[PDB]
Amino acid sequence: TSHCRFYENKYPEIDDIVMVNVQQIAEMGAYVKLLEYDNIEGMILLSELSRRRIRSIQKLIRVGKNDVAVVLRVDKEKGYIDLSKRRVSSEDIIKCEEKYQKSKTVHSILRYCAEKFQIPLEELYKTIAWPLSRKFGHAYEAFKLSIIDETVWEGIEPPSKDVLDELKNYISKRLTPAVKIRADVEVSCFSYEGIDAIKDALKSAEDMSTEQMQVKVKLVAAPLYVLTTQALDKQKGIEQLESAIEKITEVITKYGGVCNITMPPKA
Amino acid sequence: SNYIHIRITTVQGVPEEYDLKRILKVLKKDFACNGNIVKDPEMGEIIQLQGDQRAKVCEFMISQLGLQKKNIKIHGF
Amino acid sequence: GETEEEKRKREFEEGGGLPEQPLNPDFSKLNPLSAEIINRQATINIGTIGHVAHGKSTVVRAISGVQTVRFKDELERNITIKLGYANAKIYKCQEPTCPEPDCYRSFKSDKEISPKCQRPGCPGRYKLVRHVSFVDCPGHDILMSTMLSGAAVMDAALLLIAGNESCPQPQTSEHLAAIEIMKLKHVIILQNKVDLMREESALEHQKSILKFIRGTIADGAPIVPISAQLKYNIDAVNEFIVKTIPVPPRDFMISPRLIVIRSFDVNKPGAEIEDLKGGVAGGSILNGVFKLGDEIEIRPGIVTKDDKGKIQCKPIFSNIVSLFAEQNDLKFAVPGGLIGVGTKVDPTLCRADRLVGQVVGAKGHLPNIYTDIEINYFLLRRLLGVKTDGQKQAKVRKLEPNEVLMVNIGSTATGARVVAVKADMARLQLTSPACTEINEKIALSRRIEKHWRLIGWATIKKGTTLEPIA
Amino acid sequence: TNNPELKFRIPPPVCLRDGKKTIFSNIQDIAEKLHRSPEHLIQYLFAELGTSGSVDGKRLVIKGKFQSKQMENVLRRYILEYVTCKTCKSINTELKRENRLFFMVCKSCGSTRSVSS
RNA sequence: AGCGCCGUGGCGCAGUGGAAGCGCGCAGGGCUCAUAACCCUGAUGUCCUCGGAUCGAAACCGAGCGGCGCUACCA
Ligand SMILES: Nc1nc2c(ncn2[C@@H]2O[C@H](COP(=O)(O)OP(=O)(O)CP(=O)(O)O)[C@@H](O)[C@H]2O)c(=O)[nH]1
Ligand SMILES: [Mg+2]
Ligand SMILES: [Zn+2]
Repeated sequence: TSHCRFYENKYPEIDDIVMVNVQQIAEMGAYVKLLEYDNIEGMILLSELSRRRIRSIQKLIRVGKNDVAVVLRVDKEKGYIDLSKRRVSSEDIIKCEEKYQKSKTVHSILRYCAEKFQIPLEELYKTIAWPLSRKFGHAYEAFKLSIIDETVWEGIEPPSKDVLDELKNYISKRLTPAVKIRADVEVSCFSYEGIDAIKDALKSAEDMSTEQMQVKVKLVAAPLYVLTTQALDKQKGIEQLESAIEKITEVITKYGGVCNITMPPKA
Repeated sequence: SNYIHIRITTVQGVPEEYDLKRILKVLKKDFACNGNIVKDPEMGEIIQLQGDQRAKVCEFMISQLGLQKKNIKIHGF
Repeated sequence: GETEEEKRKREFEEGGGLPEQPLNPDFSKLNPLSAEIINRQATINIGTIGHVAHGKSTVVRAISGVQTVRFKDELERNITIKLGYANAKIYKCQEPTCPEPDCYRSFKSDKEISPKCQRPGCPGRYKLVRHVSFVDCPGHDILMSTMLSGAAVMDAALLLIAGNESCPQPQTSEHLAAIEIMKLKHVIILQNKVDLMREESALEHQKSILKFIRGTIADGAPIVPISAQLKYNIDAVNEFIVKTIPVPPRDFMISPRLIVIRSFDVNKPGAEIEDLKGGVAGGSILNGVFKLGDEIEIRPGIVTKDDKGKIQCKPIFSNIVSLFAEQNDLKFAVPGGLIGVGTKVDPTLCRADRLVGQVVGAKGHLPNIYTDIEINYFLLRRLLGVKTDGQKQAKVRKLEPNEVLMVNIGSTATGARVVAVKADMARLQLTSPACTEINEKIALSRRIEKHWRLIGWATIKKGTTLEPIA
Repeated sequence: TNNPELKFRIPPPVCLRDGKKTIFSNIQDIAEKLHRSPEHLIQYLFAELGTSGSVDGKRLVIKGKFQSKQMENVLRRYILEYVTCKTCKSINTELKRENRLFFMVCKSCGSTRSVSS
C-alpha cells in the first residue's frame, strides 16, 4: 500500500528541489504527481516549461517519466502546488536526480517490507524512515550504517521484530556494496635470487589481511604484480597497500634487487 | 579490417593520415555540398555530404587518400 | 572397445615407457649414444635456413610434431624474433625385410623408447638411433643476430629451397655463408616445393642449385625433395641426418659452460603466488655436464651505468633448481643440446629479451668480460642478401674508424665502435658487455642498406679485461 | 597416385523463395561438403546479417524477401577465409580450440593460426 | 591463461531494480499547389543460455557461454 511521503510532512516546502512524474497535460501545462514529497499534484504553466522556446508540447514533456523541478508556492489549506522546471540551476539537476534515486531506493525497500507484512507504509515510515533520517540526516546513510553497525536500530520502536529481521535481510542482500582498491608494483630486479624474495613479501603482505578486509595480490605478469583489496571504508586500503609497498621495498633493498611502483593505490 | 563505407549522406570509416578539417576543405569546394564534421559518441569518423553523391566521394578518395579501393562498400539504401 | 588414449597408453607401456635418468651414473663411460642419455635428451642441434615466405617451422613441425608457437599477435603471421624449438626422436626399424627408405621414423618427445611400426605388414618395432633437437632460425633481412646466435648453437644444417620462385634467392646464400663462417659443413639441401611443379622445372632448379654450390666451402652436400604440407619423404631426411652428420667431438673433459639465447619466466597468471617457480634461462651447453643443484653465475649479467658514464658489470650468481631438457625433468645434462636452466634468477630478469645471447659459467670458473677487444677480420667481395637489378652485387668497402657495426660474437649481439683499422686486425670498443672464454665464433655486419648486412668473419685475439665487482 | 586430377566439392546453393519465406535446406549438405561444425556455420551466417532464423531437420529458415546470389558470394568468401586455408588448397581444414577463442587448424598438414573473427 | 567491457528494435545510446527503452533507420499519415523542411502514428526484442535472495527481475549475485580490450606465449 504505497503512500507516506519520504520527508517529514505531507506539505512540500517552498523553493524546494523535487523530481516530478508526469501524467496529464491539457492546456495550461502539466499538473503532475510528485515522487519526492507527498503525491499532492503540482501544476506547471507553459511559461515555466521550456528553457528554450516550446516548439512541440508532445516532445518536451514525455508523459510518464520524471524530470527535475522546483516548487514556488504550496497551498496549505487543501492542496494546490505551483511548480516549475526551467528555473533550476544546471548544477543542481543531477543532485535532484540523486535525491529521487535515494528516495526511490528507500521506498522500494520499505514497500517490499509493507507488501510482505500487509502493514500500512505510513506505519513503517513513521517507525523506520523518520527516526533514521533524523538520527543520520538521511535514511540511505541510516541503512548503510545498519549494514556495518547494528546499533542504529537501538532507541527505535518497530511494529514487529519480524519487520526488523526481514528489512535487515533485504538490506544486506540489496544494499550490499566496498570499493576495489587496485595498484600495480613493478619488479625491476636484475638480481641473484628473486622468487624467494617475492614469496617472502607475499607472506608478509597476505598475513596483514584482516578479517573484514583482505589484501590478495594476484599474478598477471612477472614484473607487474597486482594489488587488489576490498575497501569497505575506502581509507584503510591506502595505508595497507602503502605498508605492502614498504614491505616489498624492505625485502628488495637488502637481498640485491630493485623494484619500483607503476600504479599507486587508487580507488 | 579498416572498413570504409558511405551511408545515405555520410562517410563512416576514415583513416587519419591527413587532417579531417583538411578533408572538409578538399570536399566542400569540389563537391559544392554541405559537409559536417560531427563527433558522434565514440564511433568512427563522421563527415556529412548533402545530396546523394556516393560515386563522387568514390572519385574523391580516389583523388586524395584512397589506396585499397576494395573494402569501400557502396551501400544500397 | 578401447579408447584411443587407452590404446596409446598400452603401446607406451609395451614400448617400455621412458626410463628415468640415473641420479648418479658413471660419466667417464657415458656417450651421446648411450641409452640413458638418448631416451630423454637431445644430443645434436639441427637448425633450418631459408628465405622469407617459404616455411621452415612447417617442415620442422612435419618432421617432429612439436609446434613452434609463432607468438606475439603481430608475429603470429609474418616473422618471429625468438628461435623455434622442436624435439624429434630418430627411430629406425630393426627388421631387415622392410625397405631402407621407410625404415626410419621420426617421433615426438614423449613417445616411448620403442614404438610399433606404422607400415602395414611389419610386426617389428623401432629403436632409438638418436634424439635430435631442432632450432628454427629466422630468415628475414631484419633479424640476423638471433639467426647467427642459433647457427652458432647449431651443429647440423637443413637448407630449404622452393622451386617456383627465382633460383638465386639471396637469403639462403647469406645463411649458407654464415654457416660457412662458423665451422659447420654438414648441410642438407631440401626442396620445399615439388608437387606443384613439372618434371623438368624441378630438374632445371636442381641444376641451378648444383651450379650454385660449386665454389662455396661445402662441396658434397646432398639434395632431398621434401614436402611441408603433404608430410611425405620425412624418413629419407631422417636417414640422411643419421648418415651424413656424425657426433661433433663433445666429451666430458672440457670445462662446463652455458650460452643462454632465450630467457623464460615461469609465472602462471591467475594462480596465487604462494606456489611459484624459479626463472628459466634457455641456454645451450656446447662444453660440459650440468647437474641438478649447481651454483652458476651469468657473466655479463647486470649492466648498469654509473653517474660518470662508466659501465659496471655485476655477474649474476644463482643456484640451479632444475634443468629441463626435452620433455621431463632430468638429473644430468648433455653437452650439445638446448636446455632450460630453471634457477632462482629473478623472473623479471627472464621476462622478454634480457638473456638473449649471454654467457654463463658454473661456480668454479672465471670468464673475462672485456671493454676493448682485439679482433682479426676477414672480408668477402660481394654483399649477400641483396637483389641488384642487373648491376654488380654490391662490393664491400673497407671499414672506417668510429663506426657502430654489429659484431655478433657467437650469441652476444653488440654494436662495437672501431678504434683501429688495418689489413687484418681491428680494435673494437664495446658499450654493451661482452665476454670471451676460449675463442668464440663471431660474425660481422655493417649498416650500408638500413638493416644490418653481413660482411665477413672475425676472431678475438686479445682484450682489455674488466675485473668483476664482488 | 593421390591427385590424378592435377578443391571443387562446393555445390550450387539451393534456396527456396516461398513468397514471404526463404528456406535454405542446403546448410548441412555444405556442412558435410566443407567439414565444418554446423553450429559455427549457423552462428556465422547469423553474425553476417541482421537475422537469426530457425534450425530444423539440416535447414535454416528465415521469413522475408532475399535473393540467392548473396549466399553464393557469402559461401565463396567464407571458403576463401575459413573453408580453404589461404596458404594451401584444402577444404578438410577446420576450427579447433587449443585459447578461449577459436583456433584454425588444418588436416593435410596441421597449420596453426588464429582465424576466428 | 587471467584481468578490465559488452549481450538490441536494422543500427547507435540507456536506465537497469514495479516490467520495453530514447534517437538514428523503415513504413504510414498530417502540412504544402507540390516537393523538400516541419509535425503525428506505428512494427521490429528470449536486451546472451542456466539458477539464487526476492509478492516480482532485463538488472542485485553466481556457474557459464559468445565476442571484445590489457598482460604478454604466460618451462
Ligand atoms: N604450397 C606450399 N605451401 C607451404 C609449404 N610449406 C609451407 N607452406 C606455407 O607457408 C605457411 C607457413 O609459413 P612460415 O613457416 O610461417 O614462414 P616463415 O618460416 O615464418 C618465413 P621466415 O623463416 O623468413 O620467418 C603455411 O601457411 C603454408 O601454407 C609447401 O611445401 N607448399
Ligand atoms: Mg620462428
Ligand atoms: Zn590447409
